[PDB]
Amino acid sequence: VVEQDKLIEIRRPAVLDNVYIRPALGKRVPGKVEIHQNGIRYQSPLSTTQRVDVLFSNIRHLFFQPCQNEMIVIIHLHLKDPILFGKKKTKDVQFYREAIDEFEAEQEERRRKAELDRLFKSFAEKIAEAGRNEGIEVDMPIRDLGFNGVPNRSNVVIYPTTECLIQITEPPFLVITLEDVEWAHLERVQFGLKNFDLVFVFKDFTRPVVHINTIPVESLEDVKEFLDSSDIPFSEGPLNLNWSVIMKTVTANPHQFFLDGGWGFLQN
Ligand SMILES: [Ca+2]
Repeated sequence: VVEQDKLIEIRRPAVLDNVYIRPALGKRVPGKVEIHQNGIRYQSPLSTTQRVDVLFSNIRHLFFQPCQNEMIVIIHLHLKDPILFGKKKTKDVQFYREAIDEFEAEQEERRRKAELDRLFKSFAEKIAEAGRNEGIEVDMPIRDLGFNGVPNRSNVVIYPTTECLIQITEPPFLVITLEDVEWAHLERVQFGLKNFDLVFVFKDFTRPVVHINTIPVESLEDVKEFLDSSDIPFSEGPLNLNWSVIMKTVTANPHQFFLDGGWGFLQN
């Protein structure tokens, strides 16, 4: 673990109350995030041992995700370097809250959503403002550019952001920083396809590739437009390739790999 400076305490700190943390520490408990001098602190009055400090200097990305009718509002921190987290470690920490006469009932559901969205949005801007000489901006998922896919087991929506491609609605969290990407390869694209798979190769060849599987064919051209828009070069093929073999070969002699034309072998 990379060493982190002590949090410097701040008058009363800006606060977001009644908030849960993911990944979860003991039992899941409601908590409280406070903005301080050089970072933020999470803690709960119901688990009085717990404390999670994150410095502005260790925040690579800050995301605000309003209720996209998954009945959850999220503020997400993608960290530069992982930090100790109970007896484990994490590179992502997020704070969330879930939603908990028909005319007036819907009035109230609407009010509750707007309330949570306002509280979380406001706090997110306060974090960016307080950590602004570290250059922090609030980034947000782009709803109309989202597409379905399976990066783990369950079908989830993956959203492009200004700098990233994320899935933070449910664990395991995915935050791909686009500038880290070397190449993308589209698998099982063939006449009559129902869905296809997307593979990300990173500029660091020791980093494992990321599979986003089972993307509906309705989203095939949209993903390509996304890749082009992100200046990520790509290829496509009918087969699922063995990336263990490929990345093993590449990491052994990357200089010869690029003298041989690099990822062009994926392009016929
Ligand atoms: Ca409703």
